[PDB]
Amino acid sequence: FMRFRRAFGEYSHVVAFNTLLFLMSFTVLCLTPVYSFLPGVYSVIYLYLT
Amino acid sequence: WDLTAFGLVAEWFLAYILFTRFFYVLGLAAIMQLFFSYFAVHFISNSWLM
Amino acid sequence: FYLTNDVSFLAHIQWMVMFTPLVPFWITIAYIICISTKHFYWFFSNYLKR
Amino acid sequence: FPNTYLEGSVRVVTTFDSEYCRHGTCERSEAGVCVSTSGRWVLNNDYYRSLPGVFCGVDAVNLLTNMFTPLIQPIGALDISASIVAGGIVAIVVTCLAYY
Repeated sequence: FMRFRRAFGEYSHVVAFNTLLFLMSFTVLCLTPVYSFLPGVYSVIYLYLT
Repeated sequence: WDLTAFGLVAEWFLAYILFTRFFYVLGLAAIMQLFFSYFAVHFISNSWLM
Repeated sequence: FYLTNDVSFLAHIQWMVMFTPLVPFWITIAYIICISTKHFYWFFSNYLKR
Repeated sequence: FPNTYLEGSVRVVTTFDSEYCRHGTCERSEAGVCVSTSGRWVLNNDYYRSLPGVFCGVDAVNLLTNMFTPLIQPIGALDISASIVAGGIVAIVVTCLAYY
């Protein structure tokens, strides 16, 4: 567990940032059944921000 | 067989045997919970505090 | 802003309890953003920045 | 049935003042223009201007102005879509203040 804790810090910078993106994607997926145009524009803005 | 209801009835009976000044506030909470669960919906609107 | 944190917390709690149900939403969101920027800066610096 | 300006996933309907009806039930609808983000049925009558994804207004400009009506509504009107509405104000406020 100590070795894993020491190793985790290298990828922590990506792991922390992944959470906000996952939350935004989940929110967009949840909002899909009402606004059935969101998955299109959201893909474009996602690629733009990438 | 199942006897959860009998156990709850026994608990309530033993609580009534050990009568104190604070049994009334618990009975009020129970009856309010029952009332809210029974009707609900009708008189809840706006007022996030409510 | 011109108050100690000890009374500032109570003032914020009282303002959020009392004035919330009769104020426009954008005022509340601006209040939340202005209160939480001081912690957003720290969080971004310590867990997201590069 | 009323005239339809567009058909498909996005539907735009303009109606007069008449009891428009089809196979099923009938209701009276006021004259105006209605637009919905889904292909569901839309009317200017009451109980129709409450459902999510349905927009309505007296005219084209009136509908566009009324599209922002929930934004001046007191907090406690949206449940799931509150996040995007909050973000759309937070981004504008933070930019317009912190830069300009």
